Amino acid sequence: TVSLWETVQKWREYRRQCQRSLTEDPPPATDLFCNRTFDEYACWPDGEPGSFVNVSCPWYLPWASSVPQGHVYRFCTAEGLWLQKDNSSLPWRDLSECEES
Amino acid sequence: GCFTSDVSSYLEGQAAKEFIAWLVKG
Repeated sequence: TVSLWETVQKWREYRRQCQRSLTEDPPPATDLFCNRTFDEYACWPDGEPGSFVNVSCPWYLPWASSVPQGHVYRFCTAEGLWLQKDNSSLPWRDLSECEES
Repeated sequence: GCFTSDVSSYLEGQAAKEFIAWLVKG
């Protein structure tokens, strides 16, 4: 029932609101924080070293109303680097709580 | 899930889902 065009429009607005935050949000307490970023799926804020960072499931998802308590996660290492998957230069991410159904 | 409109609706719903899968993996 949810169309591609409606989802694309919602995603563009999510990206725009995210870009506003990336530019406007105050600087991190220290350089040891992992840097905020938009990874095409979710908008990530700066991360405290050695901690998990969570954001709600992206609101543009067609099934967003079905995962309102969900969160997507990343891990900011003690050295201030987003944990990376051994597979590549991509960050480890846990999106399981935002999957359909 | 037995009528032509069930398949058509399913097909239409897949475009949005493929878009998401593309954002996730890419």
